[PDB]
Amino acid sequence: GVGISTGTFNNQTEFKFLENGWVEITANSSRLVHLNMPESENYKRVVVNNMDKTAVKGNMALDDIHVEIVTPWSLVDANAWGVWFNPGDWQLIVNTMSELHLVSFEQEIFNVVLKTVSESATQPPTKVYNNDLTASLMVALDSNNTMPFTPAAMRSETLGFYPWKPTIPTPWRYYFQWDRTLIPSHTGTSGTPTNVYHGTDPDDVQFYTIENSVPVHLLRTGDEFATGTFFFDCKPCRLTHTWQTNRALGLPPFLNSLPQSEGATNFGDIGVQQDKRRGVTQMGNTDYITEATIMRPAEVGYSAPYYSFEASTQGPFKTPIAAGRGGAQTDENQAADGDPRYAFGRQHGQKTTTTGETPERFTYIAHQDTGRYPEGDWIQNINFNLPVTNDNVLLPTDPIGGKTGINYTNIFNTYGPLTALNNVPPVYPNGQIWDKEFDTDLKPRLHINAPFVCQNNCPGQLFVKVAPNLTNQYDPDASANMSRIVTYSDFWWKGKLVFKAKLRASHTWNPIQQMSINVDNQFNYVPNNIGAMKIVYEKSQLAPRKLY
Amino acid sequence: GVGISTGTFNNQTEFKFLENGWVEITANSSRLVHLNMPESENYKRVVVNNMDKTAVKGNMALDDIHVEIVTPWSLVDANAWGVWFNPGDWQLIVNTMSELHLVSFEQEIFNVVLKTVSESATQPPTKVYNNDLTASLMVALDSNNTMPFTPAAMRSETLGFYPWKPTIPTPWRYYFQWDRTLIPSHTGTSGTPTNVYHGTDPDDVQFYTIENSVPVHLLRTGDEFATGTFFFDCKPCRLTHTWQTNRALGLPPFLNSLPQSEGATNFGDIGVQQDKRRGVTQMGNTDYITEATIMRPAEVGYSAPYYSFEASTQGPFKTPIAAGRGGAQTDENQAADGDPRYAFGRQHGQKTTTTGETPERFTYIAHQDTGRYPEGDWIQNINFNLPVTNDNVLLPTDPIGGKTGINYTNIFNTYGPLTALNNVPPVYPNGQIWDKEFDTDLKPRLHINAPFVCQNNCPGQLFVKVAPNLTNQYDPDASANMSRIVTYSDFWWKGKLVFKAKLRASHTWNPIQQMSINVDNQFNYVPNNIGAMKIVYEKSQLAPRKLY
Amino acid sequence: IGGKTGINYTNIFNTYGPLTALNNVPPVYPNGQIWDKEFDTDLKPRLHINAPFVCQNNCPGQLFVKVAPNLTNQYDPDASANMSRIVTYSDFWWKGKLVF
Amino acid sequence: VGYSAPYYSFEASTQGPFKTPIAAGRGGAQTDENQAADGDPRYAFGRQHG
Amino acid sequence: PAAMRSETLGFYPWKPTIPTPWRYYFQWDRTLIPSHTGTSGTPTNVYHGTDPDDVQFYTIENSVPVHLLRTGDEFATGTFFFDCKPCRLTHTWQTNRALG
Amino acid sequence: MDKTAVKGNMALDDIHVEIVTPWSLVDANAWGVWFNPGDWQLIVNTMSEL
Amino acid sequence: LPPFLNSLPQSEGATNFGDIGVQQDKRRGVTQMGNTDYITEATIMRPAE
Ligand SMILES: [Ca+2]
Ligand SMILES: [Ca+2]
Ligand SMILES: [Ca+2]
Ligand SMILES: [Ca+2]
Ligand SMILES: [Ca+2]
Repeated sequence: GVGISTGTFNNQTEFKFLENGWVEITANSSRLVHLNMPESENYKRVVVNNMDKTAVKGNMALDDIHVEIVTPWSLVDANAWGVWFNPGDWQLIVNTMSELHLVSFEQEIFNVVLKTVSESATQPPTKVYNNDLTASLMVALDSNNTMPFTPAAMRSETLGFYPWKPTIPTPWRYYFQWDRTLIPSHTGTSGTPTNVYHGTDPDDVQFYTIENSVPVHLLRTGDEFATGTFFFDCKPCRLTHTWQTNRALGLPPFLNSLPQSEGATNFGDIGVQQDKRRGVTQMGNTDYITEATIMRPAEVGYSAPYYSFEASTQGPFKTPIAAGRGGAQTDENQAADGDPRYAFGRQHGQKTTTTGETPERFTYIAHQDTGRYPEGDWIQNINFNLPVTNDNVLLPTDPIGGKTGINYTNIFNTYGPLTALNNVPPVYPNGQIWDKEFDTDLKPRLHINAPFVCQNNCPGQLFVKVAPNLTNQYDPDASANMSRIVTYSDFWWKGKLVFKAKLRASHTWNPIQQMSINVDNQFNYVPNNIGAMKIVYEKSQLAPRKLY
Repeated sequence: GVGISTGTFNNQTEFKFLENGWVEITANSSRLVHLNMPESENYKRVVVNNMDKTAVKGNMALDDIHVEIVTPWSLVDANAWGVWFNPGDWQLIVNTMSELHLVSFEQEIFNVVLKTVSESATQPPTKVYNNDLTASLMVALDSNNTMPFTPAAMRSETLGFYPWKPTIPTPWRYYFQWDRTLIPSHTGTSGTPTNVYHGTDPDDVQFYTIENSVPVHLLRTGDEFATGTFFFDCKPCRLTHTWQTNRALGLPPFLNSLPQSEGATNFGDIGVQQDKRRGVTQMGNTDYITEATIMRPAEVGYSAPYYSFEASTQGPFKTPIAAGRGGAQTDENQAADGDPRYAFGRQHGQKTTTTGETPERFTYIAHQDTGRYPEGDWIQNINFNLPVTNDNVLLPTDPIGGKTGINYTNIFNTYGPLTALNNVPPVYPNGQIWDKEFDTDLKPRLHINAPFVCQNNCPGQLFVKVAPNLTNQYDPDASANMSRIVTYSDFWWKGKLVFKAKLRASHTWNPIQQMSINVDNQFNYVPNNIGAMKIVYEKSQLAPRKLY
Repeated sequence: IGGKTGINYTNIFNTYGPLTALNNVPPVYPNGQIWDKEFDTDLKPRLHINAPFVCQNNCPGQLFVKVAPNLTNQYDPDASANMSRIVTYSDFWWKGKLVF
Repeated sequence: VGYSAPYYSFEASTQGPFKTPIAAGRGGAQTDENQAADGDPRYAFGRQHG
Repeated sequence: PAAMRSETLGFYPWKPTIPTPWRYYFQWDRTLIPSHTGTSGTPTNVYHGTDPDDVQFYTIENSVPVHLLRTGDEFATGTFFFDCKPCRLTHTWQTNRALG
Repeated sequence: MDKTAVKGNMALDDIHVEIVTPWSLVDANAWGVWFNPGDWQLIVNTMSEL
Repeated sequence: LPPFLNSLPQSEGATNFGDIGVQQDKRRGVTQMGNTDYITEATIMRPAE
């Protein structure tokens, strides 16, 4: 079966308009994947330890020590928006749809090829490449998710984003249990804190092998491998944002006095003394009904401690947060808090011809308003008694623990039974699409890395590896290290991801926000005179939705 | 039937998604119409003559003399985009659809009311208003289009554009035949040109009466009038523009030399001597194949004489043109040529609280590129022979007729059997929707005022009038002028216009142009502190389409 | 005209009108094109100057060909370089059938 | 039968000048070749096409 | 269409041929004011760039399904049936002067 | 522009922009690809329309 | 997915560690600290907590 193709290249997105404003989006994606034989045909338990860094007082957050099992397999990950949609498809979906549903997923591997490299080491000297017609490509599909879930989008290692650029898979590796202790300190700390890696707890040791837990297929040139169709189990993802705050929920106060002339300084007037008003409040001990005092249904968003690192049995880790935000976009300098930052390279959006090893990055700033402005928070004594007196207020300016740069807001947490919150928004093109749910008895209410989380069923990971091409001399009983003919493989990948979307409706008199090409961004969507390209990030929930 | 309503108020737009990316758009529009009794219950033949103006040499274009028949009826016109869609509906249609089809139209008149005004002329003195329960509102629907077609959008006189603002109909009047002669002149002209109104040609006289040619209904409070549904006869209207010029049609030249470094001055190079190239040309006498010389299929757009006034039996009139345009938008100062200019008032888009009698206006600048840049035109002798010599070129700089401000381009016309052209684009909210076809044997290939032209069938005009409320003293045999109780009427109007649209597809890698609200235009879509409003114009064909 | 010694009114002249009778373009052997695609404008040309046949609605689709990338053992998607690939070329036979 | 159009007329739009197209050319007693010009197509080709 | 630049398949059944590199036009604004030999100063000759509202970047991968053919493979287009008027192979010689 | 910079050379304008793709086109839309001189003579001499 | 080690040990040994081999502020991945370029094992983004 050498001279016969086993598949088709398809990278088209189809919209199929059903009934009742629901369309079916079929995203096809094909790619040529390049794969070299493993640097080692063995599994390894490698420890990483950068104590030299953290040894410097004040650097706890630069902790990198961990342990991982390095396997001789590669992972073919296509779980990122950029792998399926191009800028033009995203604009259509994001501008005209109101919500998204993830439906199916299926892959395929065809037109496999295995070449060999011979050192034509003559003068120059040289190199020769030849087909190894009887060689094999090993393929394993972990349908039962026996293996550790390792989504590549987290480290910018998924398949590439351009239909016409060959891509590659990533070396697979997973974490191995270890104990580590790191006591925090600051520049003025004395003596040496405590920074040790304790080793492994035998009761938490799990060494996984693909050979032992997954059936492997050997594909020769004439072979093809096709995953069946996987049908997802999820909630819909919204493509519209909310802008309401507790301050904009409900019936506003009745203005007994309205302006009578156009004018920036012509305001309306409630026209009633603040302690002589009517309405409901939750401050049982005052007569002041204010817009900051009046009672609202519940609470949109919450407060959490910031740049808080917690520690458990294997080192410090940052305390997660859902969303960030602020008022008049002090943007960028605005950033920080809980706005995701993505760093990527030449294959996932960075300008293709860019030299150097510095990645490209961006901080995604969502349209939703469900965050907090710490500088505006404050706490005061129940007696109320305005104007508040210094000993009766704790402002986000007063120090804590004596530290000049720490407030109570840094320690603060206002999550409770009244917290209303939104799931995470899609991030094009670098964001991950779906995630696997934690196998704990009590699960997170949402995942900070993907808008879709398969509870029960999640697609299995696909592993690939070039089978060993040994030379006439091979001795299993020797330390050496098997020597094998330099072999590599190229195969085509093809996936199909199906969504179900709901067409949007116009509910207000005014137009709304839409994604569009303009004089300014115009050149982020076309190649240059050298064929250089780049894929700029874009927002998903542009279009307000009322919350209450 | 006095205390019982005869209709419902509905001003909602519905999109009903059928099969195969085709949606059905139902636009409902309701309004409260106010109507006074006619200033005269008689038809009048009035002549307008402003010779004082045109008597001033050089003012021919300010000619206003005409003759019209002034009728005692009013017209209820709803043929303008603003009567059916609000900014939010337009953005949805314009951003997500690719073409429009006009399907039905139907109207209705309900909840009629007729009041009377009594001069409570006591001290202040005063006024009293009372219901005249037995009074009638006369309604006539000209289904067979017997009457002259007089679309109100041409003079900004259609129903209003805000669902919550009472509107009014316009006094109906039509043109009457007359002969007029006006000889052109300029500031330095001597003697007096010739500016006379000759009167009427008896063989062209047509005096129309609604009473004699249309059946009239008399509606009392308890009555309602409902037009059946009219189904249009038309072609589809496109919501995408073309950008290609003759210069961008076909296979571009093969570049034998491509850039090798990113850089504004790094150009490609055909790399072949101009008179040593291959391809086809229509200049049978040269060997130069240039991008301006190479042969193209036909010709996109044409040239016509500009600010050309022609004259026939009733005075001068401007020579019409389809579209205008230019390169790097020298915009506005760009304008002129054939870009429509709309002047309107408080009821159709002008800021509602604006004082004074000066209207609001705009020049619609289309996205399509099918116009000409006269400054770049030139004509040269067949011998060719470059560089062209002065006596062998006529530049749009060389004078004509000796006039320092006139070129050949002003006289120029290049319309022919190879002219490719586009129909006119929709103009929101002031543009007219449909038009009636000329009853000539050879019709225009398009109308410059509306994207839809019903050839065979066009909806009939609806006329309204308050029936005469006479006093105890009425004498038909006397010159006087009938005296009648001051009566007026208020009734609700309700229309339903149905379209059929085709959802758009994304055909390119790059995103495209979309209408959107931004920091700059944000306040054109919301009322102010006094309730002032305005309706800003918007473009319809934003989204390129390839022509060839 | 315009004072120019080498320009007439005929150079500016246009007599196209409602009475113009005209013929379509003639076939040119062997260099002439056979058919052409119609312009997607609302008002089309009465004829095309480059081909005697113009498919209004339906026109054959274009056929594109390309030699798929034959990479060497060294390929790095994340690098500026420019992929290096084994020098490959192709020869295939084409066969068409046009019926009149 | 036939019509008159401006000759060696170049018009301009948003992307540069282009020659005004014409349907057919011609003349009486074939002053042929020197006759040419007007609207008679000229074809330039190579070794593979003639 | 390649015939416009003399780039179609060859004309001899017994001579190997080749296809032409595909390329298409992209939108751009350019201004060139005409002049003649005696013109003074410098006319105006500038390339303004691209209008974002007319930008269309086409990729075959994204809009057309691609087939991969190995030696043992073949590709066959179905039959396309044209939509056109007939083409005449006879000329007219009459002028207004020879009508009637 | 070096060319058109020379007053009187407007018609030698070549400036344009094009997207260069990595694909090739197989075009057979020309009379010579289908008929040889002998076939053309037969069609042209004995037929009246095509 | 743990970080990709650009440098692996070559001898058995308690002090023979692997090495990410990339400057901390020149790495790729996702973080929730919108205002820094440091992608660390204590900084990198995890699904939840
Ligand atoms: Ca233990
Ligand atoms: Ca906001
Ligand atoms: Ca007469
Ligand atoms: Ca343009
Ligand atoms: Ca523009």
